[PDB]
Amino acid sequence: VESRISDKFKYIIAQLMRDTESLAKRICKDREFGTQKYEQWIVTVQKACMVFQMPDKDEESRICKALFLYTSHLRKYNDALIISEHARMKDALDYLKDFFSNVRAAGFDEIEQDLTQRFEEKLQELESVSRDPSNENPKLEDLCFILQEEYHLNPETITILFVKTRALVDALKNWIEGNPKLSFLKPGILTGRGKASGDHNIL
Amino acid sequence: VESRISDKFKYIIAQLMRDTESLAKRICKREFGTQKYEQWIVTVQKACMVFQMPDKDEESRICKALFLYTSHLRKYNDALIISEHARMKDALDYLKDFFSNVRAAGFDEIEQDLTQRFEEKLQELESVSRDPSNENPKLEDLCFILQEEYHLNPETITILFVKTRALVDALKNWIEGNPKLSFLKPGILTGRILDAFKASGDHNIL
RNA sequence: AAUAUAAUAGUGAUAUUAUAUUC
RNA sequence: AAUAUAAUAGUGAUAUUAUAUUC
Ligand SMILES: *O[C@H]1[C@@H](O)[C@H](n2cnc3c(=O)[nH]c(N)nc32)O[C@@H]1COP(=O)(O)OP(=O)(O)OP(=O)(O)O
Ligand SMILES: *O[C@H]1[C@@H](O)[C@H](n2cnc3c(=O)[nH]c(N)nc32)O[C@@H]1COP(=O)(O)OP(=O)(O)OP(=O)(O)O
Ligand SMILES: [Mg+2]
Repeated sequence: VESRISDKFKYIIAQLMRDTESLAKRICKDREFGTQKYEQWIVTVQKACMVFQMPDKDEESRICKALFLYTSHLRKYNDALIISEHARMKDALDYLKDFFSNVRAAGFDEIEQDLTQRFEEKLQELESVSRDPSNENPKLEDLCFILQEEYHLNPETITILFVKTRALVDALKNWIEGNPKLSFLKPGILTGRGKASGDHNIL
Repeated sequence: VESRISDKFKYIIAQLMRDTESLAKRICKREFGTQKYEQWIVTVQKACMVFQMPDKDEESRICKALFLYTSHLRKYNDALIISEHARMKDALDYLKDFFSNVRAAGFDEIEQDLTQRFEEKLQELESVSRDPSNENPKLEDLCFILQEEYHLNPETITILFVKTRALVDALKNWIEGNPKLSFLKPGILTGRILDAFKASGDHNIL
């Protein structure tokens, strides 16, 4: 199949990656978005920020915490880009929302509050952009076609759906029951433990 | 002995107290450095725990807020009492200890601002603390008694009873930090030592 | 803590991440 | 968790804080 033709989501979130790496661009004294290359880069950067040293140790702690947080948010945004490449944009948005929910649960950090604030500024525009039926990815459409045809021919069909990541497991889990056309499907989840006659039609 | 002269420290701390009180009085509708104020601020703190709103998260933030404000108010009060029974440096060290422990636990939006408001009066407070004219007459008289009694008898085992642990640490630091009391080697006895407190031991006063 | 697989970077020993398993 | 003492409001049972102790 074909990749989705236009990213509004990535267009605006590349601005949050840019603004976050601009914030990082304030404190630093010193590649494509949505790829594994950027993940490797941001991980190596995160490991590079830990070894930076100053005579004042507390200031050092402040800016190191800052850099760690910035690179972390960057990583999560990247993850969102990928997730929405392989799934709905609602799933990526909800990934980020889960992320910031956890962050809010952690405690109030000046940096975290800032970043979450700048994210919340773009939230309306974002949810505006994934509620539209126009933006549904070609891959999920084709998958929907396959499932529809196969279950039309054989309603008793048992399916098993393999995906690379657990995030995508949750993503398609929600995508199936969030899809009116797929209503004949009774999804189920199979993953690992770590950090026909029944009614589950698809696993 | 008479109570202290004029307290600039108490004036500053009082202003901070009524400012914090203004922060707390924004939401809801007897002097400073007294036990009465302590009972009052306790009952008030308990009254803020009954505060209820249809919105539970905003309620959470508000009750947390009032808890923080009442807490800092309490600590201010205690600091005033300590300054009354001891050096001003002891009170400022008490407050510094408190705010340090507050910093270590992580900063809420509000605690950061309270710490910020304390920080600006910190320089003036210390400026008052380093002022010799402001010294406590109680400690004057105590120092006098110790001086006389140890002058007449160079070997004297003293035991000094005080009300609170804060005064124990305060008077320990006061004895260790007084040039006139240099003949003293203080020691501490509190609740949850004695063999070194003898006449042949390392401790003259306990 | 160890192990396997996959993608990515590197000529490669490797490295990062993802996934799974074991002790 | 219980017990004692002190200060404090209440006429008082009590209550708050402080101090100390015990299981
Ligand atoms: O260095 C490791 C290791 O010493 C110890 N550890 C944790 N789980 C195991 C295990 O299954 N087998 C062995 N031999 N050793 C183990 O913990 C250290 C690291 O702690 P982690 O934070 O990685 O462990 P945690 O439980 O938080 O994560 P995970 O085990 O689920 O992946
Ligand atoms: O309700 C109390 C009680 O059940 C239990 N507890 C704590 N200390 C004791 C004790 O010495 N003897 C008995 N019988 N029971 C005890 O803990 C509950 C309350 O916990 P706390 O936070 O008050 O106890 P903590 O250790 O944190 O403080 P402290 O009393 O030792 O100073
Ligand atoms: Mg005292």
